Amino acid sequence: MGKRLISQNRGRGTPTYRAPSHKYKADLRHPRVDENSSLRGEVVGIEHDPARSAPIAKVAFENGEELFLLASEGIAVGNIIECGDDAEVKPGNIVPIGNVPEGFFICNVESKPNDGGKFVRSSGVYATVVTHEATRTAVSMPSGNIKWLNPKCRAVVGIVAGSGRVDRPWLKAGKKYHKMKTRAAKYPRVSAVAMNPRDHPFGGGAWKHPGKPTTVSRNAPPGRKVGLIAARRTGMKR
RNA sequence: GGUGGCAAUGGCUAACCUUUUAUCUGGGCAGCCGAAGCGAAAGCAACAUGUGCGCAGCCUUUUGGCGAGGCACGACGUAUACAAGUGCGUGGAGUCACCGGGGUACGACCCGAAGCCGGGUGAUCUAGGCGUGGGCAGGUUGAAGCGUGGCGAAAGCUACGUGGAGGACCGUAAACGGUAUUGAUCUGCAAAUCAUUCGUGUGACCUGCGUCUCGUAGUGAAAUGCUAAUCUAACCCGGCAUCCGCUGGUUCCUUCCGAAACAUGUCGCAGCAUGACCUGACUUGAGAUCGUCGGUGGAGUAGAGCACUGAUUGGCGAUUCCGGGGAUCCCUCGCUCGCUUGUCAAACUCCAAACCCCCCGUCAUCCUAGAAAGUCGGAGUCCGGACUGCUGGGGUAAGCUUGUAGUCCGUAAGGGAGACAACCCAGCCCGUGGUUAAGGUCCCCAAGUGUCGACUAAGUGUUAAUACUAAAGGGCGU
RNA sequence: UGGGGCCCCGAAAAUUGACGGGGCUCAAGUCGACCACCGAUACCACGGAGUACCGCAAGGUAAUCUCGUAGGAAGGCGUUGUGUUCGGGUCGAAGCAGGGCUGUGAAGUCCUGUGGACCGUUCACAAACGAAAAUCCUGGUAAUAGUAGCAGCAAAGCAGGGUGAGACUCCCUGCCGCCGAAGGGGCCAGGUUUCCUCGGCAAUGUUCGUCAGCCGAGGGUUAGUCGGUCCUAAGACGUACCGUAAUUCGAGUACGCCGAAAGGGAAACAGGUUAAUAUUCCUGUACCAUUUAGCGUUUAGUCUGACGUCUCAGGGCAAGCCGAGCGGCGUCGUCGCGCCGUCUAAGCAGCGAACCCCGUGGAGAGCCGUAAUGGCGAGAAGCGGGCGAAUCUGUAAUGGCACAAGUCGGCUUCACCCCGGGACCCGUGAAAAGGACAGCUAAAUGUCCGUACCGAGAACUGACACAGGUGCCCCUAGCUGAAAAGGCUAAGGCGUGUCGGAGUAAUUCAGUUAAGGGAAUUCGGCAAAUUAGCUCCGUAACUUCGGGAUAAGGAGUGCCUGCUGUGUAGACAGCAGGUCGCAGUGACCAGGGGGCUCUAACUGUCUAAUACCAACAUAGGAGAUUGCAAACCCGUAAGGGCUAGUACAAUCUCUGAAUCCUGCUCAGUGCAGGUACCUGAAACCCCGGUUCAACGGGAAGAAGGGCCUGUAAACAGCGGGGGUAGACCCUCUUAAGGUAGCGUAGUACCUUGUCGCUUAAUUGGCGACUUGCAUGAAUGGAUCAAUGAGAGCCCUACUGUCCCUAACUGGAGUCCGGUGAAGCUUACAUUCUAGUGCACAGUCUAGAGACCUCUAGGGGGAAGUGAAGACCCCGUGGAGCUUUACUGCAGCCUGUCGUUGGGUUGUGGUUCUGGAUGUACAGUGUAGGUAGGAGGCAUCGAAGCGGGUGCGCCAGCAUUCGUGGAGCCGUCCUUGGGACACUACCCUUCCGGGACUACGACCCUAACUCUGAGAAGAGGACCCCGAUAGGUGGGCAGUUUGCCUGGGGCGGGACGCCCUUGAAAAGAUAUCAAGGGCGCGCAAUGGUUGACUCAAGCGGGUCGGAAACUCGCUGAAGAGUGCAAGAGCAUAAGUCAGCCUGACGUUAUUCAGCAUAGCAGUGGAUGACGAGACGAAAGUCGGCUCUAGCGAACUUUUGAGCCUCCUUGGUGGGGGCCAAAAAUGACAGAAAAGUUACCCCGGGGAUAAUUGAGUCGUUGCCGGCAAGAGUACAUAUCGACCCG
Ligand SMILES: [Mg+2]
Ligand SMILES: [Mg+2]
Ligand SMILES: [Mg+2]
Ligand SMILES: [Mg+2]
Ligand SMILES: [Mg+2]
Ligand SMILES: [Mg+2]
Ligand SMILES: [Mg+2]
Ligand SMILES: [Mg+2]
Ligand SMILES: [Mg+2]
Ligand SMILES: [Mg+2]
Ligand SMILES: [Mg+2]
Ligand SMILES: [Mg+2]
Ligand SMILES: [Mg+2]
Ligand SMILES: [Mg+2]
Ligand SMILES: [Mg+2]
Ligand SMILES: [Mg+2]
Ligand SMILES: [Mg+2]
Ligand SMILES: [Mg+2]
Ligand SMILES: [Mg+2]
Ligand SMILES: [Mg+2]
Ligand SMILES: [Mg+2]
Ligand SMILES: [Mg+2]
Ligand SMILES: [Mg+2]
Ligand SMILES: [Mg+2]
Ligand SMILES: [Mg+2]
Ligand SMILES: [Mg+2]
Repeated sequence: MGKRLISQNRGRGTPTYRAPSHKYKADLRHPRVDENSSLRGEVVGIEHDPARSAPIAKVAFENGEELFLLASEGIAVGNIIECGDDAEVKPGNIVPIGNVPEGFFICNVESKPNDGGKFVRSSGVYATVVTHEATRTAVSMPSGNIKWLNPKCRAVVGIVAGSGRVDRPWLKAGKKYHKMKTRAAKYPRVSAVAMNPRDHPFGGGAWKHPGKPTTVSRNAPPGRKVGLIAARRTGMKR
């Protein structure tokens, strides 16, 4: 048995591949609201979240419990939020996507109703509402695809803050090193062709070349799906 | 196999009971072998002596007769399914022990690896992640930003001051590392240290304590590195007394006999099986041939020769061709056919030995104190080598390689060769006397400064064979 | 002139030397003869032992008996014990040491010395039964040897006086020394009594020892305030729930509980006391909690605990320094200086700098500030008040001091405390207990554990009193100086980094200096030297504009006298004059510099113990998957990682900064999509079969495959030649045929390629050309500033690297005292030369030398020692790794069955009605299936017609809605495809097809799934799950990968069969020996009878040409006989004709394969039984004249007939006997690919590199004959061919 790969080591969950959970501030989710309820609340502070490298907002609600929230751009300390079914459309509120007009930008969209939000969450991303049929609504995801969501889904209006995070090049191994200390990723990563034939399917030889084609089928067993997994095309555009 | 009990009306009991302490006495007929074989099976089912040769033994006129066991026939059972031939079987000897040998399975005469698998131990070292603390003498450069001021018509250009950035610079024997001396030491201070010279030294930094990740698994800025002096799969115990055709060892005396290093088969070539060769016992009972001479037969090697098959040298006469030279093919004329000259043959032979082989007769040797033949037990051996012949085959040759006949070393003393595995004499129980073999006789060294007739003038030579000893050519040297 | 004997020339090898040596000349040589003697265990004689065979024994015979390894056989000796017979011993058993006798021997017995209690023997039987060897095991003990070591990084001791049996080593004083930012002080972990006193010195201490961390006896650790205890971090553990065949096993969830002697934290200081304990005991002065009692009260929600890296201002203070007075000590040749001291805790009371808050204030064509950033009508400056620090002042103030002084000022201040500002982050830099806000007074309580000493060049760890490591973890005075560097000294600790004396060789470790030359040394400037601080001047090519840069290259520097400037000060900067030395950073410390190339962008990482690099990483570039109940992965499952995440994300790959760029190919392999068509398992369905099944076919058809399309920043590829100033038309184009670039390269074999610069001279360095064995574009191309313990070459300075060595210094060595090992060893040994020998001898053979012992010295030899070779081969030995090797297993994709329900309809029969619907040659009738080949119905209901009523031929049986008011049977059969009549329609059919079923699609919710505490929401009979069938599948596992071989490999097959030679005149006989062939063909190319003679020549005939057919002659074979070679054949074994199929079924021996002499199957020669062909008959025929053309067991199939399946009989289906076919060519018969330089083990000189030995083809050097050239002349000179 030539040694397992890095992906299977991540599978086991050894301490080298586990996220340092105790650093993260808090989990981000929408307020839990019963049927036919509408709770409000005004921002108390704007705070930095080390799990995403973007700001988050602290909001104190009328019942008493405060929650961190995914901060859309423009959110300022003092503004009140009106999450609920009867909310109007403004930058900051949380409203169903069924009664959001076409052309408006949204973020922190849910998959099924009352999930808290799963799509459109990294820095500066956003999605759009395209069409409103009776049973579904099509939103263009930041990847570039059309998704058909339930009309009774919740999403904050605006775009996620922190836009432009990747216009600043690293230009050092040290800065990227410092980012990786608060993530589960491993840094730095050895290249496969420089290993031994025990360690990887590509290792070995008197000179460093893959030897076999890099594209691998989708049916390859675990421990072999390394390279271009089931690629449809390769190369740049000529 | 040696020795015993019982014996076709066969031999022996097993577990167990009687045990009265393991003994022992008497029971125990279940069962096993023998008594009928043949055939896949269904099935079928034989001589309780018909003939001859004849050993031992007995009788006898010492020649013959009877003649158990032995051998050779004849007859019969069954299978081959049609027949005919043949196979196996048939005229009653087995069974149970004790003392031995051998085969097979088990640790299997004793020791000798790397490995494979099961369950457990380890992150005090080291590798990486996380928690919480500590550390980095002293200097250098001078980014952005800010103030004042010059050149300008706007845009703009520019000097000085302040400021203190950077995986920046220099540098401690603080700390971490480990270039070169290929220095010191190399049974050391040390199972990796020391001296000088060196690299980083505000960061992808060094580090204390705590905590987590581990064996087909972990960790790795990736060398197959590290995981407790162990890592191309750790360590402890168990399977395990693993296994090997491969290496080492295997303990007292004498006596009789005494090999093979070869053929065939083999995933066979460092192994094994069967045969040849050695040894022990038994059965049978009269011939055998290691040798000589004569004869009936087999030769196709040496030598020799051209009569066949292939080559081969000139002269002569013609092929009026099949042919090359320069319009009557003007005419030259090689290949070819005959007579004569000069050479050949391992796959040529009109011829043809000496050795050698089968058989008959004779002599000679062995033999009833057991020829030839047969049956059973135990093996070793299948790495060989050398000398004299075969102009042996191959090769330039070889103390080369591969054959063959004889004899040797292996396993062979003693005598002689300077020493000499296998060259000459000799095949050897112990002691004494005697004469010889090989070889020698100036001294070393036992016995000849021996005899007869010549040669050599070079210290040539003073060297049976021999893996140890020089050639062609020349000499008015003798 | 020829033929002979001996000798001479031809004739050269390496340590000195081989007739065996001395020597030998009418011989001590050679040739031909001869005589005498010596000389074995041979041969003769005598005596003796054993053996073989015979004999009843006595004994007899042996010229025809006496060697021996592997090995076979026979008889005996010994050790311990059992059964049995007979004994010995305190008047001395066993055992041990040495002797006498017996036996061929194993061995027995006796004697003497020792010893002090047990030991034998006859006949038999047993075994934990006999040792010289195993790099054997355990114990004891040699030589080496009184030897190495007791030096290298810290060279330390001397005098006087004691103690004591004994003094270099133990104690006191004086001098002389070592560390002094560690060798001093404080303490973690660790140790565990090492701590103190007394008494000892056998061992321990690298020597001695009266000493001791050693040995013996005794003694020593005191806490409300110092720690633990308490809180929580990473992260563990327990109980429950669930999983697992099961647990002591497994993730998650709930509830608990632990985890820091360096994180948070309620509270104590000074002095004294002991031999060893002290914020712990004692004196004094304090402080903090919990409970009880009394006297009152919340604000109860906030603050604090509570937080990163860098940088800076302000304040304070321990340490430090200076001046004056006072008290001691030192020096005193002269002077009057130098050092020590001049002290004082917590607690309590008081004060408060910055920031911040409040009341006034009214500032702009601008004012107020900071080291700096800055502030301002959203209210500056200024003026008031409030909250608010370290530290400071008083008291505590009487304790300690030689009760000796004990008084004052000043400067500075880190590395410590307080307070505030700024910058940076694709880094954001802990939590909880506790505390504050309502407490005051009084008494009582404050349990438990640790406390000695070390904390390291002697108390820990590495086996040690170990030059390593843990701990340099935290602290440290004066001068020089930037400094905690280096040097010199305090306090403190030591003369123990535990051997001394003596002073004299070589050699050795580490240093100092060196004339003249200056890399000439060497693979290579390795090693060593040069330079070196600070100030000023000056500074190149190139460049990513940041740099290069301390570039390069120059000048100054001491001491004394007097000053100036900045500053609150500490201090810093500058000047003028004088002056000394060879030298002024005077010692310590402290860069040599420059130029041209290759390579990697840079800082970083790496084989702990031979590799610090060009390798790895990196920022930058590109590609791929995935919309989250996702992609990727772990688990048997329960459940999880990524993930407190969401496409500016995670995961998976290639390339490797910047700059200029990145061409052509989709044939191969891989990947993705399409699946028109072909192939494609099981279940269900249909047919046949089976009294039921097994079983055989058909239909249908999932995934996958074929086929098609796309894809190269997917793995990869980018070719020949010959025409043409090496072009370009053609090619060879099995997809295309190298674009920019670079080019003798880190790639170029030829090769030291050609030319230029660099040297007197260059297999070099650089530049240019370049036909590139075998360059080339993210298998990245080219170039590149800065960086480099990277790799080459050149210049300058410098030097003992060198010419060529010399003197000196310290440590060893040499000599003396003490202590005190280890490793090679069969034995002997004073050697040298040659030979011989397993061909590399101190021991053998022949010579030559050598009196013995000891010391020093370097290493010639002992194929010196260390070690079961790492190189090569072998083993039906291993391991890891790779793949389109052989066989499998996980993972994934898909069909079917279960979980699994209710409807919408399209499917098909299943199943059910209205008519026998049934009807062509029609019909009066509709074949009321078929059919008793026909006899009952009918105004008591039967007809012709309608759109037409079952239906069909708009006919007509039924009586239906009628319509006329007869269709009757048919023996008028519409004389029939079927000819027809009611109680029969049992059945072409009709087919609401309702009905259970299986398919394709759609809908619903109640199962089920996800989310939520739950209401509920979202999906939904799908998915997950259990089982089964097919695919893909080096992800993983178990194995195989042969042998021969002038080593293995490569080549080949001498790996099965047949012929000739080798092969030596019977038979046998090897090599990778020579010549070769076969793995077939034929219904005639076979059998038999009959008739004939073939090849080649000569003579004749018409173009029938020297190429045809025919006639005559010669013709033993010169032809033919299927195929190699050899053999055979003439009234034939050849050619042709006639008739035929013996190219037959069954069966026994013998021969060779495989001499002699075992071994399949299988073939070839004789026969036997049964049938034939040809021929008058004899006879011939078991294929093709003879010798090649082929394969076991097991398994399947086929042929004839039988035997058989478990209590009996039958059916279907199996099993068996005999023969034929299907193949194992590695051919006496495995289902079978590579690599290892990361390798491991067991053996081999049974087998290779090269040291040796043998040979000499080749190589080096000569000779013989002389052909010829040399103007004539072979030989002044050169020398052919051939020969040695
Ligand atoms: Mg692999
Ligand atoms: Mg028959
Ligand atoms: Mg400046
Ligand atoms: Mg440095
Ligand atoms: Mg074991
Ligand atoms: Mg001859
Ligand atoms: Mg053998
Ligand atoms: Mg001989
Ligand atoms: Mg012999
Ligand atoms: Mg001899
Ligand atoms: Mg023997
Ligand atoms: Mg012994
Ligand atoms: Mg000092
Ligand atoms: Mg001592
Ligand atoms: Mg605790
Ligand atoms: Mg000394
Ligand atoms: Mg680098
Ligand atoms: Mg790389
Ligand atoms: Mg390309
Ligand atoms: Mg050079
Ligand atoms: Mg073998
Ligand atoms: Mg494998
Ligand atoms: Mg196995
Ligand atoms: Mg071989
Ligand atoms: Mg490697
Ligand atoms: Mg080995």
